[PDB]
Amino acid sequence: KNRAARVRVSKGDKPVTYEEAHAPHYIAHRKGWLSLHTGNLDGEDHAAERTVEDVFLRKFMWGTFPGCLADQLVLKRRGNQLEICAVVLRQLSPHKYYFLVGYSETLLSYFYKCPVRLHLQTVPSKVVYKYL
Amino acid sequence: KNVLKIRRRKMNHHKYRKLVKKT
Amino acid sequence: SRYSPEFKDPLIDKEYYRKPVEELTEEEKYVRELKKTQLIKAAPAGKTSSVFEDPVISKFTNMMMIGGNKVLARSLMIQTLEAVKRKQFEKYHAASAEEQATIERNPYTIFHQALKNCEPMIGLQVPVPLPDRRRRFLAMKWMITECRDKKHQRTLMPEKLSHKLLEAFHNQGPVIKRKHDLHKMAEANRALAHY
Amino acid sequence: HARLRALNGLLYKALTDLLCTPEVSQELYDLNVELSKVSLTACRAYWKTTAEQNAHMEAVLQRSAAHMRHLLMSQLRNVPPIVFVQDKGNAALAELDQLLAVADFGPRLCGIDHEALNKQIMEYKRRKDGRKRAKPRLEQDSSLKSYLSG
Amino acid sequence: TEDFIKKQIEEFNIGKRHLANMMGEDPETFTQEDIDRAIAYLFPSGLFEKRARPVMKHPEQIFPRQRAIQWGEDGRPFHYLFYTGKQSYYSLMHDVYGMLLNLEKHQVIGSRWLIKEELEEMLVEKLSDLDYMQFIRLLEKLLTSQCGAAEEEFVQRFRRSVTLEEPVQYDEQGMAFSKSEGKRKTAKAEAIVYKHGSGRIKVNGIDYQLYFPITQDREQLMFPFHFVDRLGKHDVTCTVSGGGRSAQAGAIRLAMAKALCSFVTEDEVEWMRQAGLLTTDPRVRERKKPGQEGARRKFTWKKR
Amino acid sequence: RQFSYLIENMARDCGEYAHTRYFRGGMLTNARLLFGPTVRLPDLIIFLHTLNNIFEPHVAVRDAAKMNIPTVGIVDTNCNPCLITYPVPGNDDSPLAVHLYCRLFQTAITRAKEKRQQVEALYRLQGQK
RNA sequence: CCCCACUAUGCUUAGCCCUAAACCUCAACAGUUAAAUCAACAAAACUGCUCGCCAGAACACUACGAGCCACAGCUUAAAACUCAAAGGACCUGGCGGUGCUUCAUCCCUCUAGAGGAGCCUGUUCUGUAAUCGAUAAACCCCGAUCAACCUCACCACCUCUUGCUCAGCCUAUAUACCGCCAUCUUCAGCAAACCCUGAUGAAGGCUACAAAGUAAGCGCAAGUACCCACGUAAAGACGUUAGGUCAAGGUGUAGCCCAUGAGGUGGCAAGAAAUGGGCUACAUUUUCUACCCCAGAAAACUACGAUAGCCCUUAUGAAACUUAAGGGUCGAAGGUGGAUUUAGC
Ligand SMILES: [Mg+2]
Ligand SMILES: [Mg+2]
Ligand SMILES: [Mg+2]
Ligand SMILES: [Mg+2]
Repeated sequence: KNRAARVRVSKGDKPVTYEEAHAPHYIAHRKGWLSLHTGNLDGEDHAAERTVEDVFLRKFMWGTFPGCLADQLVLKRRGNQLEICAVVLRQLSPHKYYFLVGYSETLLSYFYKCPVRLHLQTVPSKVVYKYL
Repeated sequence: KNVLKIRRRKMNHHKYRKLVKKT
Repeated sequence: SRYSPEFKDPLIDKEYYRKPVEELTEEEKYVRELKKTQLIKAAPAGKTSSVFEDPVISKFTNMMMIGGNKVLARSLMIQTLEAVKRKQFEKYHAASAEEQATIERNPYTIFHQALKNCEPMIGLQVPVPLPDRRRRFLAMKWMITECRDKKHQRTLMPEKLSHKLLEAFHNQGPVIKRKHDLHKMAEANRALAHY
Repeated sequence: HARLRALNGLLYKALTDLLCTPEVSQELYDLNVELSKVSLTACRAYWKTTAEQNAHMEAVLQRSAAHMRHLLMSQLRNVPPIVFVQDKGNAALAELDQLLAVADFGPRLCGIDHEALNKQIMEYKRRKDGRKRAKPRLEQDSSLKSYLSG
Repeated sequence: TEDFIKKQIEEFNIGKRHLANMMGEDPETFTQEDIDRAIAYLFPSGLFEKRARPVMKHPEQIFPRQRAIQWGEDGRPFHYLFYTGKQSYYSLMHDVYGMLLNLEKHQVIGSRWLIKEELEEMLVEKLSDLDYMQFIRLLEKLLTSQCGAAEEEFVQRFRRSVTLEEPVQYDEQGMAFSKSEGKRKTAKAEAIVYKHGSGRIKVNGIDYQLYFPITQDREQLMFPFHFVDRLGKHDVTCTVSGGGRSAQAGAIRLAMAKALCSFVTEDEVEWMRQAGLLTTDPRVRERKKPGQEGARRKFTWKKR
Repeated sequence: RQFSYLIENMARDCGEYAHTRYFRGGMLTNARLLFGPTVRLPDLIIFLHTLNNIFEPHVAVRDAAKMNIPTVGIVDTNCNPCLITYPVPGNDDSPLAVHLYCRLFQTAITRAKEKRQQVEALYRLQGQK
């Protein structure tokens, strides 16, 4: 039985977002990629470096906003820009959110030598696409 | 129904007749 | 199959389409009207409308084909037909006037008659009747297998096949012997037909 | 199933009655055909076979099948078409004998694999050279203890 | 709920006005097609599932037509067959039966019956296979009966069009000809057949007998003209590319047949179609699957 | 099935509801699941035929007794009137009798609705003055 | 058990014996069909009255006593020791050398193979100082989309001890797991939430001219990818085999810490074999050359047939008899291969 990235139904009560609900064979069919960069195109280069950067960015953002993230990040790259679009729960006071945004933007910009922007969209609670 | 009681009676009677024949 | 079940097999026969409307029955008229609305498969690369096309010979060539080498199988078949025709012409010219009437020079008629002679009416174990398609397939396969036998050394396939076809056309040869052996075995096992 | 069995029996009886009476057909009455079996799915009829007379009987039955179905519709009115099957014992034998007459013949131990075991023994020579089961109904359950605890 | 649908309709109207503003078009004449084009441009999505792409349709279409509760504030259901649980299906059956009764009182080619999913979408009600079969039987009994215009319209609501499937040009010298294209496996051919000719075929600028040494390919070329008895009466210039000898022969055969259809009679065209000379052959090479020797051959199951 | 069309048409004309098709299991005992908890069960069920097609009592009679819905019913000599709240002994197979029952029930329901409208209008008019 | 012959015996007469699944397994008589009809099954449920009988199983159609025309007999009929059950009816499952019906690639039919030969590779065994894992289908060109050193986890020898790491371990446990999958699956069902039936017992819930099942969820389906609507992919739930992986990585538990950690040099890797898969063949539908299908030669001891061996170059590399390519040399086994077996629409 295939097990990759699938959320197996247990009782009909566990909530899953849109991305968690869909299985890998639905990528590019019912769900887009969580990272968009020209690395994997024909003839382009530095795919490995972009992949490592994306993995580190996801880990760093997950560990920097503990429990704040309501979904996976979206890492867009335009030129040397780097936009991290995130969906965050409305738990913390906005002061902490702004502090973390400034911190993460400056630290990532100095760590990857590229202008990193962080766009946060807040939701009252984790969006439930269905229950499993 | 089963014949377990009948079978036990039959075995008892067979053993008794065998004992009578022996002695 | 890439063809949906709605698709129907094509009918390549010019006489069928040039037939006058008056001769058509009401049932045939309905068949034509139905075919006017049915999706038809593409004509296979094998069969055409050529007056020289022979489905028996085409099937024999396909059976002779090894590894999709249709060109070589067709070459062998046409060489066999040419060899049969040349041998029959030699016999015709070497024969007297009376015998020339009996000698047959049509390679296609000779081939069909030889295959018809090689067809076994009975088959097997319990002897059983054989349908027409099985009979034709058995005849063709027996002919091809006998011609492919190692008993003939350094003789090319056209010569061997022509020799066997001429033997069969005279109700002789190892293929007719094999048919007779099958008939005799079926006769012997007739006692088991109750199974 | 049993209803279909009774229907088959009724069809057999009706066909036998039609065969026996002379009113259905003088030909059929003179034939005196007897049925071995009748089975409904269409209806298959199997009659005992006596060659020339057998062929005549089959031909007359095939000719009169439509009239027999029409007469059966008078009774069980919704009667499926009746198929008569000639029972030449094993019909394969009869057809085979017919073809064989037609056809042309032309001119006239220990129960073991001792070898495998011997090979294995030679290979070996060369290489050299209960408990208690608790009852299901007696198994303890601590759910009530947990519920009473809190 | 119904109030929710009203709010969604108002939101959709406001959004339609805003989108018309964004695209710089008249809000009063911004059709649904313009909305779809604008959404596709502003929110591009390469997802293959069209239902997964962004959509800003009317709430009547986005929301399921099952509607809110089928009863008012008093709780009385609107439809008199509500308690059947299938009020749409049984209302439709009742109307069809009334039509049949009225027909009793008074007294195939380009369409098929909609599938059960289509009927379910029509009535926004779940239906069983036997229910669909019963409805189809009733509809077909209606059709077989002497149905009038109203009954024909009623049936056409369930009729679905069946998917059943030539120019003549003049060159610079006034030679009337027809041009067509054909494909077979990977070979692609373009053929030009002139109205008047003396049976000369030039393939890639080369005569066919010198371009197709195999007799089978020449027989394939002969097949279309021989079927219509027009051998030696037409001149053909055709160019083929790709594939092998037989694929090229088949592609040229299809292209020639399609082009020649412009000259023969309509009955001859139908005969050619029935002979299979016009159907593009979908038999193409099947991909090899992983873990298998070929397209269908599995690896040799290891001896046990 | 003989009177299904007539009964449905009469129910639609009188403003009430009809169920002449295969009575699915739990259309009354499980109505909350099959329609949503806000559904309103019928306040009166009228059986023009209390037997199903296998001559057993209609399951709707037992279900309505379970849900405490009164049942008016036309009981024939072979029917079982035990659980029917208001049995009406009479022929249920003759088309004339079924037509008479349908006419009587339609007329009673229509008269009741018209009288309700008239009384409501009169009360509202008098209360204002 | 079958066949044949034949006796007691079945028959008659007169006595005796007094048994049975002697069973409608329903005591006789009278009454009732109203309540609750009623544990279940059998055979609708009871009431009045009387006689007979029973009081856990087994010991026990027994022992003893008594009676009898009975003498290996029948009737009546215990107790001791022992057990925590014995038993009646039914339900579900398993099973039936179980009935019937209908199926599939189960068999035959078709094509090409394997099973015979050489070689490649994998496994197993032996050997060695010298990995591990997979290992019936579902291991066996498997982890590897790849080992001369490295890789490497193996071995021998040598060296280091806060070490690349706020250490480390490819040390034990896949029978603690995550992660990723195999298998049925070339499936269509599964699990919740209700509803109903059986007197509210275990359990059961289907009829389409429908008779208690069902609104949702998962899967099939649908949709999508490829060239269509077909096909192939993909998908394929729950569950089965404590299936595979602690050696992808992570991790529970347990263990090692001057060593089960870390580093360096050097090394295996052979065949007496068995077996799995593959390649090349045994040729004439072939071989060589031209050509890419209208040719010429070859065609059995100078044929077909090695991607093998031997030798010499070359490519890569620091390192090549190791690997690969090429040339030379050799022209071997083999002559279409048994049961059996693989694959295909
Ligand atoms: Mg005993
Ligand atoms: Mg009645
Ligand atoms: Mg008796
Ligand atoms: Mg008594």
